[PDB]
Amino acid sequence: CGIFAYLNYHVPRTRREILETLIKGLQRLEYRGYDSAGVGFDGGNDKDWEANACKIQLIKKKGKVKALDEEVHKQQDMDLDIEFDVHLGIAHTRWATHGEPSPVNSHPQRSDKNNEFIVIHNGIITNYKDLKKFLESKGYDFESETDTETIAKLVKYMYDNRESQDTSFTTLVERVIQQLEGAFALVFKSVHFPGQAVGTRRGSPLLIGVRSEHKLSTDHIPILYRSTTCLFPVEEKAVEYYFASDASAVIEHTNRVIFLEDDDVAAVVDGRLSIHRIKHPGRAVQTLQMELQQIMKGNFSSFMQKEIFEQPESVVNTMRGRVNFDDYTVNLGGLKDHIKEIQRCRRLILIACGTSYHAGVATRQVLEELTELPVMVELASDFLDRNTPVFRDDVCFFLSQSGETADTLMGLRYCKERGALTVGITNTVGSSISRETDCEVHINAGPEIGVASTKAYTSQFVSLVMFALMMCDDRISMQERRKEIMLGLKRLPDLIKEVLSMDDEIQKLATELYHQKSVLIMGRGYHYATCLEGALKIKEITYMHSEGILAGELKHGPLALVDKLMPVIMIIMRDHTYAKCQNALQQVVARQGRPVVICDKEDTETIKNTKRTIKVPHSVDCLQGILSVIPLQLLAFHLAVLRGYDVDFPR
Amino acid sequence: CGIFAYLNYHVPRTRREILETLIKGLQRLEYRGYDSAGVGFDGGNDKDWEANACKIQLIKKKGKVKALDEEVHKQQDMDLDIEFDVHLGIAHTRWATHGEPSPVNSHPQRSDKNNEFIVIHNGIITNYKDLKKFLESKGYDFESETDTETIAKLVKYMYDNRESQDTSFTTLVERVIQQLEGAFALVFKSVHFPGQAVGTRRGSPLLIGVRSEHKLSTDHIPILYRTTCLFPVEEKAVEYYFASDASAVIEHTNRVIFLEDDDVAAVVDGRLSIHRELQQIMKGNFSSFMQKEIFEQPESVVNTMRGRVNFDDYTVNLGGLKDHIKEIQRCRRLILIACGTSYHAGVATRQVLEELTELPVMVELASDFLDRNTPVFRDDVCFFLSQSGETADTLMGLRYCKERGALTVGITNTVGSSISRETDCEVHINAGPEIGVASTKAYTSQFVSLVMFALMMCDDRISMQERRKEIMLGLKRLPDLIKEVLSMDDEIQKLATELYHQKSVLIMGRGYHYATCLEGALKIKEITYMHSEGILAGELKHGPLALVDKLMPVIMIIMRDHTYAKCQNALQQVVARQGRPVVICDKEDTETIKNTKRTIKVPHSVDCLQGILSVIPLQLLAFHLAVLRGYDVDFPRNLA
Ligand SMILES: O=C[C@H](O)[C@@H](O)[C@H](O)[C@H](O)COP(=O)(O)O
Ligand SMILES: O=C[C@H](O)[C@@H](O)[C@H](O)[C@H](O)COP(=O)(O)O
Ligand SMILES: N[C@@H](CCC(=O)O)C(=O)O
Repeated sequence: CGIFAYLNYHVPRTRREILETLIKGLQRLEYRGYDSAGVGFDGGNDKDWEANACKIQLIKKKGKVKALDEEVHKQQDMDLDIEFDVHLGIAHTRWATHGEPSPVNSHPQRSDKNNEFIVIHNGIITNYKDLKKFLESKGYDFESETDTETIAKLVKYMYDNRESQDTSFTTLVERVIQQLEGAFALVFKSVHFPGQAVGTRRGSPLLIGVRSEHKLSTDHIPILYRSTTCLFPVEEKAVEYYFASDASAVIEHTNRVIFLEDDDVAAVVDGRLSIHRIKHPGRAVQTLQMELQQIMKGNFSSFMQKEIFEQPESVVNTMRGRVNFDDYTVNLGGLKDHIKEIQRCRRLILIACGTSYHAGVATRQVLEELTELPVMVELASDFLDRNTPVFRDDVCFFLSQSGETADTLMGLRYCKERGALTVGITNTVGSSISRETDCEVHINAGPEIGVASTKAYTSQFVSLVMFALMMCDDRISMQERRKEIMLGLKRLPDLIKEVLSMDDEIQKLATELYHQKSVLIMGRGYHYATCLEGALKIKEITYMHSEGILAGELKHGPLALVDKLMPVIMIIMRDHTYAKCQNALQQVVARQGRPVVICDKEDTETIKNTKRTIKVPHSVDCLQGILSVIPLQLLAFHLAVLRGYDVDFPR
Repeated sequence: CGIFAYLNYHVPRTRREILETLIKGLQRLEYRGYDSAGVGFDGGNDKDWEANACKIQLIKKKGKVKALDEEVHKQQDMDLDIEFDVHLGIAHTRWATHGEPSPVNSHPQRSDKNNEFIVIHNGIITNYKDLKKFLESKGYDFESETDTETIAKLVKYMYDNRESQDTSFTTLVERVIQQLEGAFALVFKSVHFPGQAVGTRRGSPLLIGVRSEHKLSTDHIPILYRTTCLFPVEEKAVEYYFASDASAVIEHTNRVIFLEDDDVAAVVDGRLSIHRELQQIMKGNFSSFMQKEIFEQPESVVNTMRGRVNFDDYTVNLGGLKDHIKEIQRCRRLILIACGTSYHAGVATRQVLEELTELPVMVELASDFLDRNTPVFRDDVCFFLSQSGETADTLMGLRYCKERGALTVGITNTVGSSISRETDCEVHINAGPEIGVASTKAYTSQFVSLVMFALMMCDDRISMQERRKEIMLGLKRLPDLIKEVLSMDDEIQKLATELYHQKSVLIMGRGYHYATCLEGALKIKEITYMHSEGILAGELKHGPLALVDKLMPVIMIIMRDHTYAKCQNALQQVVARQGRPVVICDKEDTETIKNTKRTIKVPHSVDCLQGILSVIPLQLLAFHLAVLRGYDVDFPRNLA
């Protein structure tokens, strides 16, 4: 599920430097999870580089990139010092789908025993059964039980049955994808097209990074259907191309990338990058604000720990350039060309999955208060099962850190067909949801490498609060309320630091629950979402049965679980539901429940009457959710560590 | 909470027949509160009834009503052989949501150590904090920490400062209620006013039953302001029954008078003035009410459709809506507000409501609906699902929506309930009294009722005629299919013996069966006390699935509808995690049955009705798990 190819055109690189670059790339893709990896590069030890462009070498292995890196440098009859003026190396980390992990099932997949064509693939070819039967009937021997091998054997079939002896590499791949069905991200290499690469995608991300000390011919690559029309360095030839399924494998070399779209066929021929279609439109060369530092653990022992403790910083990034604390105004540039239409709509629909859905639940109330519109928060999978009524005056938000979640994306396309105005709240540039929405409000929390959503939840939280502030910027009666909320956002990053400084108090609680199998997290109002999110975090990370219960529903059944044995965590803040939360607390205690209470620092009443209490600082009622969810993020983290679990391991 | 009093006027009863009538009344009301109980009756041991009304007796004991019935028939200082020609006895069972269920906090609450004024109360006083300081400054002590003792200590303050030496008992009560805030339903007794009973209400049920072999004076008692009262014409033989519910009175008589807010009933000299079927409540042959009500669903479902669904011509007529259905159709959004199982009923019918009405359908938990101050508009139709018609949050949501001009519809199982009265129109689900503590037949009747409403909202759409026929045919066949599900009772019990020792179980479903897995998880929480949780199958891949291993029990629902393939994927994910789940599926689903060891095979019905059949196995499962764990399915812990 990880792609990375490095094409150095007239930028001399030794075989070692090339291989180190490929390994270095896959290391940026490990966090996605994998079971095997491999590389493809020109073999041969001829001192001259061009004479070796007819001998493709493969080194694949079931295991981790480290073991692959060892297998690379641990080779004989492979001189690592040969200098290549032009070379294309491809690398891939595999997530086994068809065929058990193994060296032969690993990528790159080859077209024959001489490696005339090789390909790396992310996705699934649904119709690989029919295609395999055909190529077998035409005389092609398959060695692996993967769907990918179909792609390698097929491009050779097009090459073997080509009309002219000089048909373009692009043409062959075009004829390949036309027969493929499903989702894929592909990178091809062939001895018959030395130094050339061809990338194409359908339902799977694929981008191309570029670097050159010389001026490039354009920043908008025009499309070519079946010169001035392709990207290249102007006065010289030196250039470096980086194909990748994830920007994290590219950002250390360059931040100029091109995001391919479905059925695009990008080709590098003679060092010049062109983009071909079948069927003026074009693909932009854009600058990413991402930095290598943002995807490194740093001094933290895990990504989960880093992304939790850097939340004072990611909250600020989410507000940067949008909230003016000098005159207390909000401006989301992403909506400038749609805000006037959004304010004439009659309903907000928030559609997401998992923790992204919790972000909607966490901001529904304030959205209702400031927009005065109906606000429906839907789970994308259910939203689709029911064929929910959607109308042309609906504003449908789509919350997705990745921007690729299937159900959320399908919900987007469902709402577009019904004429609704779609808004994306993503954390991934170039993602499907950011592209297909009419407009977006990028979360701007930096990449999330951890398996669970920590800083993404809080940055989504803030993003919707800011939108809510935009929707009432013209209402006199709400000026004070907006000022209150914005002072809270001004003070929020320092309050997050204050909560993180209670990490010791959370560890003592993780020790209290170390042996427990269940825990009930109770809350209501602004902290309903805190229950659901904390309970999901503890489920996902700790593997214990944590459940979020709406405090107002205890009397209707769930209160029967409370006794002297069941652990309970209650959230009680100083908002308008304080009196009702005290009642729930009295119901729990009356049934021999001894709960842990997450309450306000100055809530002296509950602190003296409750043994263990996490005392978070006070914020505005519609922002407390961020501060009260953090102790639950840490609790899940510390419980997992206590139990010997790897928090960064995606179980 | 429950209220019951027995006032026999010129009907000689012994002290045992009265005490056995107070306990017999609390047993009829025990399902509203079984944390503590008490009885208030005249003490003393004289050779008549004209010298025992100066010293009242209180027997209050912790626990259910059974713990009180024994504290009465054991005291070595009480002769249960005295004859009373006139007597008044008040009883009460309490739901101690706060503090301890101790005897002192139990009712009746007294006004002093000599039991001058005793009172029974149902509700909350939203200002006892201020009244407690006003009473403590005049020389009154306080023995308990309940908001109900303030009612006894205050009625005495109005008696120690009365103007004339002949002020009526009603006058003393009218001055009290004027100083009380909130809701309350009171029934007073004293020594100063022997045999006199005063009953008032304000936001709480309170009726008065009347039995007498003599013709009563009138059938419409007139209200009085500060041929007038109800009494037997010929002689003076009459029996009154103050009660907070009609179940404690049907056993003796069916002639009641439903009081109203601020009414102040008063029985003076056996004269009642106002100021300003038994089989349905019997277990029959079942060991518990819950089991009866589950096996009764074939009948309750029919009763819900009776006189409303014509299968010969495929007609659906809900008489309760005949004066609003045309205005309901011009509306532009549906909102379902309820709590707990009633909320699940909305989740279980949301999809079909969206399908047949083509309107937005929003389902809200009343408690959260209020916390957020949800936007509501004049063209909204707000449904309030409430078996009892008295749930506080659902009722407050009703008054909230009314203030904003929405059209309100009640879906209740109780005639005369608050929600029934305050809504513009109602649809009584007519499922019969639900005595079990968990809602079983009420859920499936609310289910059917909303489906019938959906069928009305599309009766003029040509494109939906066939879809309507499909559903109504399913409703015709539903009672027999419910019976088929109940024939698997023994098969469900065996699976329960495999899970009763487990601490958790995940119930997974999607689409029409999201509600099923939510309702099932609640039932297993409520009566078995296992940590059961409902998980939307489509959400497994987003975190919760990490909780599944070969040890975590899992129940899945895989029915034959448009989500079958997706449900198969969720099942394949569970297995990959070494899960060994119990799958509720269709009988013809041979694929699922072959590849899954444990399967509960329910018959196929219409996709929008399958939820009724898929929840019943989970109802029965909760029952058996509770029995296996040694619990009483009736009277679970920590609530009522
Ligand atoms: O801990 C939460 C997980 O990260 C997961 O629940 C996530 O929130 C969903 O899978 C939605 O994914 P997107 O936000 O990328 O759409
Ligand atoms: O099994 C659960 C109970 O039945 C409970 O969830 C009940 O539904 C609510 O206490 C309100 O229900 P009503 O409002 O209909 O009384
Ligand atoms: N379906 C291919 C590729 C899967 C992937 O890595 O995305 C395989 O299992 O080999």
